[PDB]
Amino acid sequence: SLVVQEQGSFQHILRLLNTNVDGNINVVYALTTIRGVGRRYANLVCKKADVDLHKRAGELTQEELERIVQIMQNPTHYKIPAWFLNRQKDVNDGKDYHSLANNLESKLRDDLERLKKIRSHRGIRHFWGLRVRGQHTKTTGRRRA
Amino acid sequence: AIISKKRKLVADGVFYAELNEFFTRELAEEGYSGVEVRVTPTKTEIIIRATKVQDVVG
Amino acid sequence: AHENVWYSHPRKFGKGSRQCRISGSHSGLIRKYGLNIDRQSFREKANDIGFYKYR
Amino acid sequence: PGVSVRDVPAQDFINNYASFLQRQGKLEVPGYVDIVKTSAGNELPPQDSEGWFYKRAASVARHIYLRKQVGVGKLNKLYGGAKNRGVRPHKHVDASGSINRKVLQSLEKLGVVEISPKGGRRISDNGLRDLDRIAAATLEDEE
Amino acid sequence: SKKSHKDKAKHAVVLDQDKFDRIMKEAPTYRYVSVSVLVDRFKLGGSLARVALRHLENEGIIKPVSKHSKQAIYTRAT
Amino acid sequence: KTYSYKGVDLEKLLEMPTEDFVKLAPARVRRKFARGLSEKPAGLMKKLRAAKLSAPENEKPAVVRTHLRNMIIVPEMIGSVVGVYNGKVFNQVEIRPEMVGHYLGEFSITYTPVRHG
Amino acid sequence: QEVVIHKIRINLTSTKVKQLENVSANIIKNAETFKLVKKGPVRLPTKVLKISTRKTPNGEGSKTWDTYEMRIHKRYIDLEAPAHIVKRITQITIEPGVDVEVIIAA
Amino acid sequence: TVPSVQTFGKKKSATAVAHVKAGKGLIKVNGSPITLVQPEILRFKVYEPLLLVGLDKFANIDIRVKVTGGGHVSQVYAIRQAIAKGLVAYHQKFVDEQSKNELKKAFTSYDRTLLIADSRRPEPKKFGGRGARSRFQKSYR
RNA sequence: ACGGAGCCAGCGAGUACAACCUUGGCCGAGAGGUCUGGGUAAUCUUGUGAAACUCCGUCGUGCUGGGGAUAGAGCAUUGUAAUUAUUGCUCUUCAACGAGGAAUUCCUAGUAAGCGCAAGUCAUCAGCUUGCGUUGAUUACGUCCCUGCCCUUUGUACACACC
Ligand SMILES: [Mg+2]
Ligand SMILES: [Mg+2]
Ligand SMILES: [Mg+2]
Ligand SMILES: [Mg+2]
Ligand SMILES: [Mg+2]
Ligand SMILES: [Mg+2]
Ligand SMILES: [Mg+2]
Ligand SMILES: [Mg+2]
Ligand SMILES: [Mg+2]
Ligand SMILES: [Mg+2]
Ligand SMILES: [Mg+2]
Ligand SMILES: [Mg+2]
Ligand SMILES: [Mg+2]
Ligand SMILES: [Mg+2]
Repeated sequence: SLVVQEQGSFQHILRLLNTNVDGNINVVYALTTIRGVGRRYANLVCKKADVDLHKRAGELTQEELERIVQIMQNPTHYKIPAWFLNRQKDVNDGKDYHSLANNLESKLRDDLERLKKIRSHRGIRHFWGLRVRGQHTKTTGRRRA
Repeated sequence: AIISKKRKLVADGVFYAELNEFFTRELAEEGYSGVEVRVTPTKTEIIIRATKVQDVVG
Repeated sequence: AHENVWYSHPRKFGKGSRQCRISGSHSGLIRKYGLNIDRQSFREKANDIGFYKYR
Repeated sequence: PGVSVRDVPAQDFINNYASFLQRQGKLEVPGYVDIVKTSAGNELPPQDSEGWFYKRAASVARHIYLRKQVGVGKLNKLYGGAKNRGVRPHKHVDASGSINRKVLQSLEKLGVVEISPKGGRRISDNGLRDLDRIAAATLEDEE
Repeated sequence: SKKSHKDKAKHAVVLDQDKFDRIMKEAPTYRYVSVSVLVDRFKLGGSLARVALRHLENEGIIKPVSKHSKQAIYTRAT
Repeated sequence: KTYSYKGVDLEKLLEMPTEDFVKLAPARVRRKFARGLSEKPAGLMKKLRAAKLSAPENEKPAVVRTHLRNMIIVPEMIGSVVGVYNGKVFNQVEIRPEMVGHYLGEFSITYTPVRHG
Repeated sequence: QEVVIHKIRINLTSTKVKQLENVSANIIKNAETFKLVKKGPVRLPTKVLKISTRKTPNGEGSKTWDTYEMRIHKRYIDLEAPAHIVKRITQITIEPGVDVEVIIAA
Repeated sequence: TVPSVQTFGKKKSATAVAHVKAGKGLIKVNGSPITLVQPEILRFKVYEPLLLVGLDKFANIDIRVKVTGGGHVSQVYAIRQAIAKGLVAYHQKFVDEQSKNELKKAFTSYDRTLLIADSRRPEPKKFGGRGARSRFQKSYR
């Protein structure tokens, strides 16, 4: 049922993928805190890592953290399907990457300025900071900042 | 033809309307008054009630 | 009016693919049971069609 | 002393038969399991990381036992509820067909089901007896 | 709006051996026992509230009255 | 990093057949080309190539300007200068190597930008 | 020689009812005065055919809507019957409105 | 043949057809023991007639109820009505008038719809609203 | 809320001078495609095995596993043509939001409310709409106080009639 928790071993604050996470959250939802990581993704990564689903973010060992991160950064070797990824294909090089937090903003931005340079309607609209997906704007949003 | 019964009945109704509006359009000068459509296995007879029968007959 | 350009565009489908058969209108058309007639044309001819107000 | 599957409570019977399949080494499990949502409706996997397949197979076999004959599409409609379509009002969306097809193929491989003449699947004699035994055992375990 | 709650953790996410002592001698003197009460005494976060309560059903410390989900209702061995 | 499309570098990109592009170029255009294209873009590309060869190799080729907007930017048309119709005027646009994949209508903003006050 | 039992099957149809009912009455009366074996005039769910329309042709006015309909009755019958008497029965006693169809069950 | 009668019970759409024979206390709805109706909380309701009269009243009787339609609470109430109606019909037909009399008295003395069908039935939705007697909303300005 | 498991409807509609409803067996994670079927219709889709709901688990007061907009990429589908994203599915991003001021709407029993389903539009598209059924109540069973209505009496310089 319950265990003595092994005082002196439960982590409190962890720094994974140069991002800080709190150890008291369940491992899956804790890993979701990292950008570019959703609940489904974190769950599949965690179960591929053999690390238990019902664990806490402060109770896993360091080698488990290393296993989890190497899984999360190189999915294709670990029978994570060619789909399921954050940026499948990567319209620059054709190899299915999965961007993580800081790389995620860097790449999303660089795509935004690629669209600005491409000077497409998508690009010009993103530059204008309006609704780019072709939605109605006659009565929507009306207020951001 | 191979047509659902409801669709066939609606077709028969719209055919009835066909003839009714036709006769109102044309036979009015001859005194058209009403139409009926009766069907035997052999022929589909159209019975045309009108005021001036002979002019419709011609 | 080139024979292959005049009235070139297909009409297999869509709004204009079918007509009222009473007025030739596109708007307010009924396609149920193959009536192919508009709202109000149906509204008065339905009694001769066989329709009657019941509820 | 007689008993039938209809004579046993459901939920406990399904979990018992699922556990019996679990302990037994039969019922080969397709590789692509443990990643699929079992339904387009689902957005998180089964909470049971492993063994949910066995429970699904138990439910499917019980269901075929209950009915005359059933195809994959009937299961697909049966399983799966409503999307949370973001802001969209919920409708029903059919579950995943791959899971049901693989479950049926595995059951056929075990032998509790056979392809009915009418089109679909139905329960064989030996499988029906197997479910009868599981029902009697679950009732005994209850009391 | 403003996070004016001024709320700390207000529970325990991972138990202590001293916390286990608390819960062990705590089943007596609390005649109504539910996961809600166990969280209410700041001692259990709630995720493990059910875990601990089910653990109390190891020696029959607290018998069930109704073992339905969405709750748990128990009373001490007397 | 100069430019690569899917590992096909810009230098390799410069002259690839459309059928080679088909295996790349995600599902939308893939379905398009798989489902035939039409007669007209054949003529469009023919005109583009004619303007490319006829120009004296030093200037950007003469404006090839048309109403066909649904056309899409394929590798062996980079460098051409197209006037994509807008509803008023053929908006002028050159074909950077990054233009590929997208539509011609994309650079023909069908409406002038809206401003208040 | 046409002695083979035909298992002839009739199916009626009518927008209205009384004509269909009296047609069925005539068919059964003819069969019984001809000493035939019949499966009775089975009653099928009269399929209601409904159309709801807007009364106004222009949409102006308070939203008011109406529901036109027919109610079609089919009521097939079937006989274990020879040919000539029965086929003659099929070709007689038809009034307008009611539509009759015959299948030989060959 | 075995004295046996068939009855029905309804709840707005739900129909329970019960066949009762001279048996050995066999109570199955949809071929399953009556203890297993899914509402689980409406469970006592499927027992509800029996406990009024005492199951000893039917020790030489067997009841099988096939039920269709409705939702769930409607289904359960239809099953209840089917059971009560079957008991009453069999006892009236083959046992005695007075027997049917105390059975009717006991049933009617508690939740009258236990023996009698409920006539409370939904009515069509008019236009202009989400429900049969509801209107959308008005602006006025 | 999320997982499993339970597994109940009722109105419809459906391919012809063309091409609908689609069972089932395949494959794919999915949308999907595939091959044979049945059905011109109480026969087949269909018992439309729908949702809310029911039971067992996980989560645990946290703008949190609430909320899912706004955002990148991919896979498909209808379409001659989807870019100004048709639609679906997959991953990721997770914003605004703390029961909502003055005001104001609808409603008295199978009622309101929740819950979907079928049909219109339809090639593809609903948040709409008609209808349908399911889970199913709190509170009246009264009064002219606000807003109007009936009729009677009365007064008027009103009659385009208290705008
Ligand atoms: Mg489900
Ligand atoms: Mg929701
Ligand atoms: Mg309502
Ligand atoms: Mg959520
Ligand atoms: Mg659930
Ligand atoms: Mg039904
Ligand atoms: Mg369902
Ligand atoms: Mg959240
Ligand atoms: Mg809701
Ligand atoms: Mg509209
Ligand atoms: Mg009143
Ligand atoms: Mg008001
Ligand atoms: Mg005056
Ligand atoms: Mg004034």
